Amino acid sequence: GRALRVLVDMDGVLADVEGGLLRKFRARFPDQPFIALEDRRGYKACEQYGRLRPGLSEKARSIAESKNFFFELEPLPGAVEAVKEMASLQNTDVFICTSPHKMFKYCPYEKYAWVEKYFGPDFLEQIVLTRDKTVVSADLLIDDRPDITGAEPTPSWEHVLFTACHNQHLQLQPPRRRLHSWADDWKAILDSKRP
Amino acid sequence: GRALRVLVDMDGVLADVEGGLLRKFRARFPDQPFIALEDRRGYKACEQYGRLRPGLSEKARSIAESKNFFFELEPLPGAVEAVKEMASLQNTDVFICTSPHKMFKYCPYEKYAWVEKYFGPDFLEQIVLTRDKTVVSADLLIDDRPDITGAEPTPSWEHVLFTACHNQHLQLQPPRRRLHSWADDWKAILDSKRP
Repeated sequence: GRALRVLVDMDGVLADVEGGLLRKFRARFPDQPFIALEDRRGYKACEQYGRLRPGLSEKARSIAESKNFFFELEPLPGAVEAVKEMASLQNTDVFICTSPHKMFKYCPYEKYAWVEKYFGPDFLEQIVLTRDKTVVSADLLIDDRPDITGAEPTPSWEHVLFTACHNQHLQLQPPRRRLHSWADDWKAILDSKRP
Repeated sequence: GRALRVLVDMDGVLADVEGGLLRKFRARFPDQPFIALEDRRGYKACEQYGRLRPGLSEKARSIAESKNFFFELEPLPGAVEAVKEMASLQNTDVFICTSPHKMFKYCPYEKYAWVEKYFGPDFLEQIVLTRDKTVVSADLLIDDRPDITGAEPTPSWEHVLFTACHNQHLQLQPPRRRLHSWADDWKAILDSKRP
């Protein structure tokens, strides 16, 4: 039968982008103010730094643009184990669908290398790099961004919001769904989209 | 109204991969035999080099894996001008949909940089990097590979074959279509998929 196709974005779902940004920002700019994760709001971290103090958006971006930022990101709790199990389920195809952002120098390569490091070479085959997820056909999309953007007004996938510091204060209105973490019942969400 | 969505793969359609491989192979390995473009058959160039002489698949691959291989590729005749015009047509969205191959170090980055060089920064937004084009939804796909591969058995796009040295000897059976070059009537092909 037809496989359930699930898209999972790496950022803030598999790899701890927010923790990495905060940790490296503080080490490189120890005499500047920063944004504790609990105070993060909205997916655009650099823009919030810019509101904190003029110039900090640029410094935060320079952190994310630095060599090894993406590669040295820590996996989120239970992320690698859940996605490995998910991909091993019958009638389930998992693709990692994630953005190069506007940082083409190191980000694409390190994202490939990160996935290979934690998931193996085989899994590299399942990666789709795109700014626009709406042109990718699938049954489900799990990512940390509450807003959909891209060329297709109504995507084929149901969008499921993975909890992150910047989105956790949003109280989603049904039937919009939230996955609180990888300890949460993700199998139930997948099963709901099966025949 | 709904925009016509056209996927165009860079390799052998916008950027002259075959000419670049041959030119750099010959300069780096001047005392080895090579495959003239007229003798190329099948999209897998390294495999054909391997059949020519044991070890040459590895050398050909080392050419494509080298820094600046992708970035220094020459645009194919009329390619940049056609795609710029195509993207400027009303009710037409163009995405560049292309593979990282298994060469993650320089290939993704240089493909982004190549597109920016010839098409501008804006156009980077329209790039989709994937091994599997069948999970990308669209009306048309133009690439140089005669065979479809990927998870979706029947893709949403019509596949149009762009002529390249390795595929030109294939006589396509209707209704399969071929675009002979960018001087050919590509507008007619697009128009045929419009309402």
